[PDB]
Amino acid sequence: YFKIYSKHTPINLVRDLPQGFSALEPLVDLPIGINITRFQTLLALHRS
Amino acid sequence: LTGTGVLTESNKKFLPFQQFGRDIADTTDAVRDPQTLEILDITPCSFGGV
Ligand SMILES: *[C@@H]1O[C@H](CO)[C@@H](O)[C@H](O)[C@H]1NC(C)=O
Repeated sequence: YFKIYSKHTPINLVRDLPQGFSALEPLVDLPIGINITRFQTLLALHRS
Repeated sequence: LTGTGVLTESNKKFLPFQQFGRDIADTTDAVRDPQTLEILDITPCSFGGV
């Protein structure tokens, strides 16, 4: 199972992680049953 | 989940992912029934010494 937990927190701070407490509610459980050792993030490019 | 008790309306704000509630003794304290998705409170039936 791939368990994903999430929480949206409206902030107004500039640079660092805001200091506080906020529990993360689960979104979905994914019956992948696969091997995972690495991960990579997906971004978007801006073209003018 | 098998058990015995009185099923009443509950005012406990279950979050959407939450299914059932548990007490200290690990017995079920509340339940979300299928086909209605509404939150039911479970209270044990009356008992005591005679
Ligand atoms: C059947 O159960 C689903 C939950 O799995 C619920 O969303 C749906 O409303 C139920 N349908 C009826 C007719 O009770």
